[PDB]
Amino acid sequence: MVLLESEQFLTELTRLFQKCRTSGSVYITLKKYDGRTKPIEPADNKCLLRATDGKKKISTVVSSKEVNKFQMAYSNLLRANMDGLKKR
Amino acid sequence: PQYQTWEEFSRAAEKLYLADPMKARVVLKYRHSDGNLCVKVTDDLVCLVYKTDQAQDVKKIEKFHSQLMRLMVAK
Repeated sequence: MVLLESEQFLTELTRLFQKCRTSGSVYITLKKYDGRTKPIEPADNKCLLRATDGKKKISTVVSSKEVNKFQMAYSNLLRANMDGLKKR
Repeated sequence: PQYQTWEEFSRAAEKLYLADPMKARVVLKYRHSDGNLCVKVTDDLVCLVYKTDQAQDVKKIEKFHSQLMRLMVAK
């Protein structure tokens, strides 16, 4: 798939959230990433996040050296783009 | 099955991930048109799902996702 870095991944996730506003759903999947590139070397410090809407899909890999920078930005992006609920 | 309490859902989900870090996966679904949020954690053996229509759940889901990422990256 379209594998991008965190900087472009967040921007494209923003576009997905905006495009799935009036019609469409946003699918976000998080899973521990081993690092394999060939069918069954195995790394234990990677995580994989895939964002799709049915038509366009993007994927990203976050490691230890970038977890600290990516966590806050991802949480802020979710807070900004996941509005539209009841406030009780 | 499905849960009603976010605290119990997260408590079960973290234990499910700790049971098998590789088999476990997490999916987040957001429906702006219907104003609904869904969080699922499954390892193809036991699945836990939680649906919400409250704005208070966004920060909790963010914290849960951040902690999951940190735990996954940590050995």
